[PDB]
Amino acid sequence: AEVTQLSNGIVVATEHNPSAHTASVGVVFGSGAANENPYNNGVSNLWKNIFLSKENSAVAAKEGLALSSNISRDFQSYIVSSLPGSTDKSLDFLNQSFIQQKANLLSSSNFEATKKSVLKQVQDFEENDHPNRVLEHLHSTAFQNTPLSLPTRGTLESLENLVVADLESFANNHFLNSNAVVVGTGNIKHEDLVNSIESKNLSLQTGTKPVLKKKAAFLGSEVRLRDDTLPKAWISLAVEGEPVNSPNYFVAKLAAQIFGSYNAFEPASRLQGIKLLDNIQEYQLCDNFNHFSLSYKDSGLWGFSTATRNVTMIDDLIHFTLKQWNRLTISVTDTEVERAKSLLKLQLGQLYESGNPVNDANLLGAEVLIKGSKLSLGEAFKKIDAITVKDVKAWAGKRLWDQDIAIAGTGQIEGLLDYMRIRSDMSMMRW
Amino acid sequence: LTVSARDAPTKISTLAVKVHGGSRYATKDGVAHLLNRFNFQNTNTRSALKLVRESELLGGTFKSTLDREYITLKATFLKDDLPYYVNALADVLYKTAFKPHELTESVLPAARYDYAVAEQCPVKSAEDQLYAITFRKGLGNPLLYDGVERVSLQDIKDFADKVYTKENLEVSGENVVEADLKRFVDESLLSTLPAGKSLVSKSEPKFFLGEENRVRFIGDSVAAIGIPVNKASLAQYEVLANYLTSALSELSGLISSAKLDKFTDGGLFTLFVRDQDSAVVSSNIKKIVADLKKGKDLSPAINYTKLKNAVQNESVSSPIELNFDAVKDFKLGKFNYVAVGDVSNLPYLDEL
Amino acid sequence: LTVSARDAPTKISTLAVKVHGGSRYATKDGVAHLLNRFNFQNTNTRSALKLVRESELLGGTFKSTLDREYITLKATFLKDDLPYYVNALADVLYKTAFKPHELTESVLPAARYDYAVAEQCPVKSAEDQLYAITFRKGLGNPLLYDGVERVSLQDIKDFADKVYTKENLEVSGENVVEADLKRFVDESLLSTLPAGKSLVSKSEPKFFLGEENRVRFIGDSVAAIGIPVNKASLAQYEVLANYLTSALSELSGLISSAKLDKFTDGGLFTLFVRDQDSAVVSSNIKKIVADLKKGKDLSPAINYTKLKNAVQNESVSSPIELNFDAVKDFKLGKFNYVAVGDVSNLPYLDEL
Amino acid sequence: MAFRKSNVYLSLVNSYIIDSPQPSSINYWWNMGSLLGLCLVIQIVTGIFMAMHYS
Amino acid sequence: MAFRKSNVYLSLVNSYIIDSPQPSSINYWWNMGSLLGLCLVIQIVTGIFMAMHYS
Amino acid sequence: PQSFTSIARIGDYILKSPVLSKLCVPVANQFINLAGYKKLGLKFDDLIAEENPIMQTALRRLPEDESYARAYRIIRAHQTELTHHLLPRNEWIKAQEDVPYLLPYILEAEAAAKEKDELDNIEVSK
Ligand code: HEM
Ligand code: HEM
Ligand code: HEM
Ligand SMILES: COc1c(O)c(C)c(C/C=C(/C)CC/C=C(\C)CC/C=C(\C)CC/C=C(\C)CC/C=C(\C)CCC=C(C)C)c(O)c1OC
Ligand SMILES: COc1c(O)c(C)c(C/C=C(\C)CC/C=C(\C)CC/C=C(\C)CC/C=C(\C)CC/C=C(\C)CCC=C(C)C)c(O)c1OC
Repeated sequence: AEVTQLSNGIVVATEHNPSAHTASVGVVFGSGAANENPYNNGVSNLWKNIFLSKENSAVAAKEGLALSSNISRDFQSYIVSSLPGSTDKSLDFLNQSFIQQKANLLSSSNFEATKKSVLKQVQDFEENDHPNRVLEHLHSTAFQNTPLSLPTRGTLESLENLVVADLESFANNHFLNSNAVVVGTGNIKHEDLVNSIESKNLSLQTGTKPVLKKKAAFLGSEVRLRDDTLPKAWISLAVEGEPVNSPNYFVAKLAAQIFGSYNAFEPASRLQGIKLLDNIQEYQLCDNFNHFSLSYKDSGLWGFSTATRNVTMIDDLIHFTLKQWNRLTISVTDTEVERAKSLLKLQLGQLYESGNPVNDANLLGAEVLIKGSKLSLGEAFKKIDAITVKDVKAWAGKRLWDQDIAIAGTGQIEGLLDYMRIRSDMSMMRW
Repeated sequence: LTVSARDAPTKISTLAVKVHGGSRYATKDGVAHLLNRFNFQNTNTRSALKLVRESELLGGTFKSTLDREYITLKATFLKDDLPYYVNALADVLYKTAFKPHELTESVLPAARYDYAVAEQCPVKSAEDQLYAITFRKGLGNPLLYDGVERVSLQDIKDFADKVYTKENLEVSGENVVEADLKRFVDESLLSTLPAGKSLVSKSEPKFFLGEENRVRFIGDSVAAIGIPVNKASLAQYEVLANYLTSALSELSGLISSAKLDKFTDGGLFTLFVRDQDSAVVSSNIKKIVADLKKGKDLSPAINYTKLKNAVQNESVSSPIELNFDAVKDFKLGKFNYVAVGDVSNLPYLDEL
Repeated sequence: LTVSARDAPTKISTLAVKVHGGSRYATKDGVAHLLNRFNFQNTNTRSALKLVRESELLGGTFKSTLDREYITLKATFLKDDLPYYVNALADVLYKTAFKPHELTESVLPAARYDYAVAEQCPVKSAEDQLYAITFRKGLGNPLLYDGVERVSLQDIKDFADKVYTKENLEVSGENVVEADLKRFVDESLLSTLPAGKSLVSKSEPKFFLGEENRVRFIGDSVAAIGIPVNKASLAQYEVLANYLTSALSELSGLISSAKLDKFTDGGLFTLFVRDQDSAVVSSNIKKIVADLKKGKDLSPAINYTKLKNAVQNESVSSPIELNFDAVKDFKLGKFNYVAVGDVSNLPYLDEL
Repeated sequence: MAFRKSNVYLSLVNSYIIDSPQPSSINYWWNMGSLLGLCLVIQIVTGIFMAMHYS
Repeated sequence: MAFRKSNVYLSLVNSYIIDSPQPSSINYWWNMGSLLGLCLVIQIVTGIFMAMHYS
Repeated sequence: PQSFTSIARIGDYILKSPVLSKLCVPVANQFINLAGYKKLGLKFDDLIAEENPIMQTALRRLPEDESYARAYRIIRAHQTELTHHLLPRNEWIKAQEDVPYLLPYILEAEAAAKEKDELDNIEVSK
């Protein structure tokens, strides 16, 4: 279904869907937050809000277009959505407002107003959004002094020094033809999209992006943002995971599905077939947890995030969850693998097969900037079905058994023990 | 008993059963909220635990949602388990156990959590009073259950006997073969339900204009206005909501939210201004009201609102058919007003 | 600084200092409640503990009371200890410490208890709602502190300096030699207070008619009505209050309470119906308002009212003299209405 | 909870030599108490085995 | 609090001897435990005083 | 520690057999009278040991009026035994009053716990 062409440097990829009632086109760059330095951190956040500025978005509304933009560790995207048949105007808007003319957007009183608003967006994120600011400090401590440790939103201290001249430097170095993929999702044909691009000039810059000296490397460490005025405790814990282009990519994803997510206030969440639940329910140890498996270009992270009000029994929560991770190496059963297979296929079919062409454009553009193509959903189901119990035990013994960990936390975390007591739980002396 | 489906070459399927049993049909305060939190408990043939464990090994999930018009039972599953999930939903509407200890241990604690979450938001509070003062006993019924009116286990059983009838529900599906769905809907326990009557009333509801209400609250101050809308002027207020929260308007920076909730007999237009400081809330609401009284031209926003309406209608299966081709102007007349927060520093209706 | 007293052959004396610093003069919500709870704390020359211990060995007690018009400081003691309690009251109005640790340890927790025991009574909640919708700012100001508006220690200090002035207080005593009281007040710290300005205005308070409000509540249901009264009609509504509650009226068995609150420039009439069943409350209030709209003859209740007036004016040293002799009939016009409790089963204003 | 905290006998061991919260600044002079415990064990065991041959 | 409950050593005596909640219907067969503790004290005290004269 | 599901299964087979019912039920009635718990004002369902999760669930779901009455019978039995006497003959529990009031709650809690153990040890075929 995915069709990918090449044209003088830029790559065109589409995912046609006749039943859609909305087409979407845009450009996805293969550079993100991991391509900055601790002094220009936050440049890609300013470029996102300049694109969605009031004057820029007022022009788009008259033609009937809506704008979106996303910033990640590896990629950033700029999307224009419109009704089918209006795809010609969306390409025209992208050309003369972001690709070829950035002077009007980068004017004074428009850069000074956007910078004022972003400085407020990160001030309240740093003091109101606790679960998402300990997952950001987990990246900061696990990849310290490496490119994979800078926050995607930037830093408050770093954003007060950025000027308009720093935004032109980043655009000249990264917004290039060799670093870009042109995407189209929804009700739009591959032949029509490529014909429109060649009917115009539609050429980005010519240079190549700079290369990074050092790669990302995991380091076992911890950071503690203790605050005794907050009513809860938020904790994130992870080991080194898998990159995107790995043979164990789906095996690590299936492993996180065995433990899954949990909500204490949902009656149906308390009946899940997870052996961890019967340990943490007699005494209410947590309100919620989720197990993740994040992959990037260089490395990844595998672990869980928790939030609890039972501040006197945090040690019990950590001890029981890590003891269930040990069974992935020694005694994982066949019923647990079959259940996690069915729930992973449903979860994948709800992310790639949603009804939002904007979500599809980000997913499709990011997978082509890394491996030059997109793996279909039918082929991934065949790879998930092939996983066996011996595969899980081999992967867990290599990545989980007796390995270093990274910890982040905030709130009332006096009851969280030291690093060595927690690291002792990654293995059993009885085995 | 209406059955319809749309087909597609995909992996995941969706099945929904919509019942005309929302908060606007509740006989007692919050009895519809309590029936929502009993929808996937034990039945007379299968336990709640057994259903959760069995569907996990097949690749599916369940959910139930409540609003002021509908109670919706939804199932998301893999495309080949269709007959299993038809009967699971048929058993819910037919033979729910309604045990005395299920209400005490699972249903009531779940309802307390929902009420406590919505109470902490001042915008949800201001919207509830706007529905209460505009429509008094119809759409103005409380959505959630708070224990002000006593509701017993027999009350919930009685309410289910009235809304779970063959003439009061519709069945819809996405990425589902329609011929196969019709076969499975028959030869099922849905076909043996009582054939009652449709609770839908076609006449326009009674509304009230020029009302006011104030609530003291610790947190953020909120000022809101509300306007009842008839069936023939839904498109005019659909353009106005998108225009007021877009880059085409200078008031969009002072507005926190604005929407039009649509029903089969009319709608309600809502506009909210929210800030931590009550001096900004008082100043912003005065500028918005004065500007809307002079009048606005909504023709530039017609094309924008055509695309936004397409985004929302992709998920919905029975949206309201609108035109937008004849919307020209707007001038504010009469409206209702609610102030939540530090009310001693917020304006009254006569001062706006 | 007006001093007055009456003598008697009695072993116990009382001394009161009335200040025009009630909740209707408050700059912030609950700032008068916090100053009232801060009254008999440490002063700059003496501690709170020392005052209690020393006064107990002399036979005396202290008390501070707050209403919508006054803040009153009262001392009950043995007759011969008069000069001790004149200086003790003068020191409170002059050199209160206002320590930051006294607000968090003693004053704030005491105000939380007063608010907690008043939010559980539906009659007190309904009366405050009636004051709010009749008069908006001023007499309609909240009585107690609930933390909706942030009040700091500097705000309490500023409020005290505004109200504790020489021209804003009156001194009165019971069983006190008037000649001796004037000499003690003259040479105390009261005579060195700032000579500010009187906060009482000679005009009439703006009021509103035809208003309504509903509050949800778990417990007993209450329905109430409110009528603003000017200076010329004060005697007519005083007879009406006593006629409705006494045995001369058939409606007395349906009325829970009824009273007239009298100020210098007017008053407010209140009537309450309260029961645990909402149906009983609904039927009673409808019958009350239909009977009063036809009219009443308040002549048989004049002599009864004269006795009741003299009973409650026995303690008050400045009672306004009412006539009661020219009161003939009553006819209900426009009024305010408040419903508290099971509001989904209580009548609206337009149905009364 | 963990078996080391719920058991009647293990909870006395856990509360005294496992989970006991100690200050992080105590030096080697705070080690003489544990040495006195080893001295008392040494004296009791050697005395008992010697008492089997003593008159 | 009473001194018998705040003291470190008296609390153990109070919780086992003074304030221990007992069922009201336990008969005289429940008196053998306290007798067995008197037998142990009798044996130990008499044995030690005899051991001062034993070879 | 025999489950009440096992007791009921064996007991029913005796009651549905006409031959066994006429030879076993008369013995059981004399067995109960000689036990003598009715002379202390107790029903049999008050004698079941309660220090397990199954019986703590059943006692939680018992209605208030039944729960208040049970607490009075238990307190009265402790004080009667304290004095080494019996209750007056007119206060004894009758045979028609000795009904299994708690048994349906026990069986319902036992069936739920067994189905949970059979689903934790589930094995998916094909
Ligand atoms: C067999 C004899 C003794 C044993 C087994 C013993 C045991 C202990 C232990 C294990 C500690 C805690 C660890 C430490 O502080 O090093 C301690 C602390 C202490 N001991 Fe001893 N002890 C004994 C004799 C004594 C004597 C004779 C004294 C004083 C005359 C004493 C006074 C103290 C004090 C004051 C502390 C607390 C000091 C501090 O923590 O700063 N003990 N003891
Ligand atoms: C804290 C415990 C103890 C201390 C400090 C202690 C101290 C001593 C000392 C200083 C001597 C003199 C030995 C010599 O100078 O050669 C001695 C001798 C002796 N002790 Fe202990 N003792 C202790 C415990 C015990 C116990 C528990 C026993 C028997 C159960 C015991 C049995 C003996 C015997 C049999 C001797 C004979 C003399 C010898 O063997 O050297 N001791 N003890
Ligand atoms: C020197 C030896 C012993 C002493 C000092 C002792 C002491 C006690 C005491 C004081 C009690 C509580 C009061 C009572 O029930 O009488 C008790 C209860 C008990 N003892 Fe012992 N005991 C000893 C030996 C034993 C033995 C050998 C057994 C069993 C083989 C045993 C089993 C029990 C049991 C089961 C209870 C609880 C009975 C109940 O409360 O219903 N004890 N013991
Ligand atoms: C590091 O943490 C610790 C810590 O671990 C310890 C132990 C202590 C010490 C604490 C104590 C309370 C001391 C413990 C010891 C005692 C109270 C006394 C010890 C008692 C004995 C040694 C008696 C045991 C005697 C025997 C087994 C007799 C031997 C004879 C035999 C076996 C005869 C042979 C048998 C036959 C059949 C022929 C600490 O102070 C401490 O710091 C906090
Ligand atoms: C709480 O319920 C109970 C209960 O549980 C128990 C066990 C008992 C019964 C027993 C006890 C409480 C005591 C338990 C016994 C022991 C722990 C045994 C310990 C041994 C002793 C107390 C005796 C020790 C004696 C000596 C060391 C004295 C030796 C003689 C000497 C030193 C004299 C020589 C002097 C010189 C100068 C040479 C109860 O009575 C009771 O009801 C209150």
